Amino acid sequence: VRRFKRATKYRRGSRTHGWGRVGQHRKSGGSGGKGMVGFHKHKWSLVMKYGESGTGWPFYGKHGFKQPETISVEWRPINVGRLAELVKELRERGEVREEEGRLVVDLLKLGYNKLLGGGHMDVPLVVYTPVASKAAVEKIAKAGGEVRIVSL
Amino acid sequence: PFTASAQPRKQRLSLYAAPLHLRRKLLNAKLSPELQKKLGVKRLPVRRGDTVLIMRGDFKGVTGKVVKVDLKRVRIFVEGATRTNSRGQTVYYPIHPSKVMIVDVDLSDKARQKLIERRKR
Amino acid sequence: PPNPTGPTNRQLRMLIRFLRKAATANSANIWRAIAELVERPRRSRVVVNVGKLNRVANDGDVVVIPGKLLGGGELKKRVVVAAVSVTPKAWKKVVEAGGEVLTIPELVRRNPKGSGVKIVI
Amino acid sequence: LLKFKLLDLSPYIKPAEERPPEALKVYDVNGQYMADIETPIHFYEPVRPDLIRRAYLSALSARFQPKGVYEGAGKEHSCESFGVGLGIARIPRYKGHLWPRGCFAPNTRGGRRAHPPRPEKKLHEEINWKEKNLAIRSAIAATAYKSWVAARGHMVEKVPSLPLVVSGDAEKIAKAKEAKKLFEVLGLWPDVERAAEGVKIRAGKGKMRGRRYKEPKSVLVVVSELDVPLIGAVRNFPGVDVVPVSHLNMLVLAPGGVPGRLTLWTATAVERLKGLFL
Amino acid sequence: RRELPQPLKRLLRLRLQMKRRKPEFVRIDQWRYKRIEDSGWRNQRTLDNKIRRKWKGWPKPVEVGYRKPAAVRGLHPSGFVEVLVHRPEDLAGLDPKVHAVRIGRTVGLRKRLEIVKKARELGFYVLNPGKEVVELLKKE
Amino acid sequence: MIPKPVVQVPRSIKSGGVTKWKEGRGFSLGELKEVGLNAEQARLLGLPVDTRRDSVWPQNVEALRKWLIEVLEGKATPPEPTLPKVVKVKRKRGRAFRGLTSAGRRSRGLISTRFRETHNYKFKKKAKERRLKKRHEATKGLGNVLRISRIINES
RNA sequence: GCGGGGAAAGGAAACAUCUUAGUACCCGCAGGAAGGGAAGCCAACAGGGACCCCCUGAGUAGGGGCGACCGAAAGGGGGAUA
RNA sequence: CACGGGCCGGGGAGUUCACGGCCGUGGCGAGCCUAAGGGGUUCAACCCCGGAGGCGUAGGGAAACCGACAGCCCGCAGCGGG
RNA sequence: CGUGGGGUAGGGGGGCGCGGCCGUGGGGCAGAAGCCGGGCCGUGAGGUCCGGUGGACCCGCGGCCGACGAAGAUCCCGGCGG
Ligand SMILES: [Mg+2]
Ligand SMILES: [Mg+2]
Ligand SMILES: [Mg+2]
Ligand SMILES: [Mg+2]
Ligand SMILES: [Mg+2]
Ligand SMILES: [Mg+2]
Ligand SMILES: [Mg+2]
Ligand SMILES: [Mg+2]
Ligand SMILES: [Mg+2]
Ligand SMILES: [Mg+2]
Ligand SMILES: [Mg+2]
Ligand SMILES: [Mg+2]
Ligand SMILES: [Mg+2]
Ligand SMILES: [Mg+2]
Ligand SMILES: [Mg+2]
Ligand SMILES: [Mg+2]
Ligand SMILES: [Mg+2]
Ligand SMILES: [Mg+2]
Ligand SMILES: [Mg+2]
Ligand SMILES: [Mg+2]
Ligand SMILES: [Mg+2]
Ligand SMILES: [Mg+2]
Ligand SMILES: [Mg+2]
Ligand SMILES: [Mg+2]
Ligand SMILES: [Mg+2]
Repeated sequence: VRRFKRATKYRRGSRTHGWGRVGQHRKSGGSGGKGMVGFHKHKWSLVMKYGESGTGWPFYGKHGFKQPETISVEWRPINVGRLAELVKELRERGEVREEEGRLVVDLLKLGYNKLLGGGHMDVPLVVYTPVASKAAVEKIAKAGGEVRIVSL
Repeated sequence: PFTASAQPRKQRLSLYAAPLHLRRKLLNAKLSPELQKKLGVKRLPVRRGDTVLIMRGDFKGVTGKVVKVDLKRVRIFVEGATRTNSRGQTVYYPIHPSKVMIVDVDLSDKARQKLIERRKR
Repeated sequence: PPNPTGPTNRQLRMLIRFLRKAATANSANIWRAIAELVERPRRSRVVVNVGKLNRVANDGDVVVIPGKLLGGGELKKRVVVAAVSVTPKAWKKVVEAGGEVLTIPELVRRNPKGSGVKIVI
Repeated sequence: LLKFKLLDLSPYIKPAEERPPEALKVYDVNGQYMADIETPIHFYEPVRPDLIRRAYLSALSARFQPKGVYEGAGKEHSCESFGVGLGIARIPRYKGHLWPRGCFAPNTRGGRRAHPPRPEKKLHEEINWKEKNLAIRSAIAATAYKSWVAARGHMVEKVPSLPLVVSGDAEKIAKAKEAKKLFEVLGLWPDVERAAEGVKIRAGKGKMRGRRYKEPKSVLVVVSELDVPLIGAVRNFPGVDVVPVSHLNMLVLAPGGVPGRLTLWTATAVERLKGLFL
Repeated sequence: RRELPQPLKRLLRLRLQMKRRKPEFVRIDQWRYKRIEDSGWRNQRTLDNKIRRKWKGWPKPVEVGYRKPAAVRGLHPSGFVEVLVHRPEDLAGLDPKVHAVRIGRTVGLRKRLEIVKKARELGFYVLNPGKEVVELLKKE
Repeated sequence: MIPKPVVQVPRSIKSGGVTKWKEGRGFSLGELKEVGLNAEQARLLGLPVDTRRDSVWPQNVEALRKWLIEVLEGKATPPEPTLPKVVKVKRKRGRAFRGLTSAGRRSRGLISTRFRETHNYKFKKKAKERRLKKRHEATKGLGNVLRISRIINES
């Protein structure tokens, strides 16, 4: 950790304190208003640089609707390539119970609700997941494993 | 009863503003080794009629009787530790009780003896 | 902004000093290049996971990492890696893949010219 | 396993003073060599003064209290600016019989302090737990070297070796007079004697606020567990700190933020050190 | 006094010339106003500052071009390297051929006697024995 | 050691089937009848009883049975009973004037909604946050500063 | 602390809806705390289990010249537990 | 011939919090940190516990819903050959 | 090594001083702080020493923190002038 001297130490003797002589340090008129204002009149050039042309969408307007969070599912997917690491980590801790001659992984007990298809699976394994993607189920199948879909 | 706070301002506040029954404990002086063996107590607050030995200052080495005690100032007057003002009268030097050693005790007061038993015990 | 000061750690300062001497002593540009990369600002210091070593390096390669080696992905190859520092997961994954983890000063002592060493950032 | 810890920089950099010994010497209460014990892993940590300084400043900063002024100080007078045209400056002035007298502004007598200390100010410098424990191991390892302890100021000419470890029988010493012998027999008394004569009435306003005396640091005594009798026997020595090994912290291991403290470890505390701060 | 090498004898002679001709660095109108007469140099950042602009006939500004030679920079006029001393134990590690002793200003007379006797017997040039110490040792 | 009841956290639709456990309010009546006690006897022994709960968990039953054996074999000291041990009811002055009668409660909204959703609660709660400069009230306009900053940086 | 009456300045770079703010202030009424408190509840077919206060959920849902700005609740972790 | 100061002494102005961007360093690292709170302490320090939660690890779409690389080429440094 | 050496607003880099704190080393009734004059050092902020006065505190170095630096605001308070 490194420490630095404040700018106020440098500014003693400088009259204007870094604010200039012509355009000095004034009140909120020196900002263009108080708060996040002016974005449609004199800070419209800032909206035209970041937001969409014409509408200035993210600064102003509506778009679509939000599906309510109290009736929708919060998704915690895990890729099979990441899932390969987790079973190896659990295999060394003796947590995974070998039951069908393959290793059995319960995604919900781990804290995940969905299976995705990123990475590689290299061992035969049984995964219980309420949702599994198309490529995820294929890659688990190619390693000799199977996906079993459990309904909530 | 004298602050237990470690802050100097609270220590000094209790000493200056201490009531009369608490300032008596500031009159304590060391007894002589003979009187310690004669009484078994290491201290007694100085009383009028006690003989003391001055132990510091200009009158160090003088022994005399205590002619006056002041609770408000916490000073004692001893014969020999005197001087004469410009008009010629003889006046007493105020000695702090912690700068004297009680070489003789005034024990004619019956209340003083009960305090003697309390500290030897 | 506050301009780049360089590392405050003395262990990193000595290793940076060490590499520049080894470049001068052996006429090996690899050590000077490693020293420049090690001395970069803390917010842009090189970090590599062991999974990236699957791609950029093959078996028998001697790899020097001018920063931290992190444990990410799975290493299926045998490689000799030298790093500024190694996490416990990276060391375990390198060892169990058949590789071996070296300090940077150890690699210079073993290979003073750094011939055939592959820098991975 | 410690190859990245104690980095070997030869041959292009000359090596420094050697690491702590593989075995730690143990002395009886009578000051004679008795046995040898293995050095814990904490003593192989490289001494990192910047990390030690950061971890010390965090521990010290958490003890400060919030200071402030009265929220209404300089602001409760009935005052108002009387405009221009009176030939006087247009700062606020008293409204009543003290009319021309200025008021409320920072540049007026009796006015408000412009930017006073605020009680909600954050004085504590937070440190991560793993970082703070790494510094404690680092400061522990600094006590193993005679160079650091001599650099911090301690007198170690009579110290038989570092880290100084004594037998666990020292925990039964219950008197200050008995403990003073063990310091003298172990070559520790000269540094305790240094702190005694080094006490000074400090300059400035600290005398007014309860900080009249400045007392150096002499010896940190590490006992195995809380409430051993050795704690009450050594705690009166000038500069001497006595803590159980489970209560170790940066305020006793690096006073002033600088590493290297003259430490007397008991043998049992060294055994208990193997499962702490790691 | 102190025997310098020949390269360090010319610089000390040259540094004396630079000290002789060095301007005193004062703000504008420092001679006029009693409120700023005893102040140090100030490089005032103002609109009409004619000292920063180096107008001929005005006072001169502070610049690094006035710096004296680096080898003899900071030496006592006798050439020795001054070392503040606050007790006789402070005399350890001092070379009498290189270092001149300057006793600390608040060192008491009782200690200054004990410092000066030890310093004189070691061959050190003591700059400031004091009037009181000089009279006592003169009387002995 | 008194055992603590273990109940299920209510599994939400948002959770997606991930579940966890928690310390419940108290042992259910169904769990107590499998060990031979009712609510009065259980509270007398010192157990926390929740008569509202209907579910029964075997882990709750086993902890009750192991602890009950130690108590009835004199190997454990039960805590004080889980019943009211003090009755302090203060005299009420000006109930009508402080809006504590039925009409005042209806006007305040306590009949029709909860205390947390009443309007007088909302006034007091937002005032305490602003007075202390608490979580979201430490910055005014925090949502709009966040929204515009997200656009500018995530453009 | 509880109930009622109740602004404006300022902000929005003007200003009226709005905000400021159920605030300042006023009227009334208690206690050492007050108020709240014991399912015509929350949930989602799996379960919690009176109340208050703290951390969080969260500046999320939503309100709004959909501008400025405003803004929960359930749930989880605690204090305490009747 | 623009305005301010008779003189001297003392006083007199970029602060703090919250949030966001960025930098310089430090710790850990596919993970990082605990908040409230709890135990102990030589007692606001300190040691230990507390992972709730937040950020990261996966994106696209209003939403329902779906959900991802080592193949090739140019080529700085570096390395090997002349 | 440089056909290097002006510079307002502004950006960047280092240092001096003031009050306190964590360390370390010291001085002081054989005279601390402060005040008046003077020598020396430093481009400079400043440091240090000498003589007088004074009568109990203070300083060097490393680190950290601020109610931290005035010539001016028809500045504020006091004192005192032509
Ligand atoms: Mg501007
Ligand atoms: Mg203009
Ligand atoms: Mg201006
Ligand atoms: Mg427009
Ligand atoms: Mg629409
Ligand atoms: Mg005041
Ligand atoms: Mg800070
Ligand atoms: Mg002072
Ligand atoms: Mg001009
Ligand atoms: Mg003097
Ligand atoms: Mg808000
Ligand atoms: Mg306002
Ligand atoms: Mg407006
Ligand atoms: Mg208007
Ligand atoms: Mg009444
Ligand atoms: Mg109550
Ligand atoms: Mg009540
Ligand atoms: Mg509102
Ligand atoms: Mg004008
Ligand atoms: Mg005028
Ligand atoms: Mg220039
Ligand atoms: Mg200092
Ligand atoms: Mg000015
Ligand atoms: Mg005046
Ligand atoms: Mg007159």
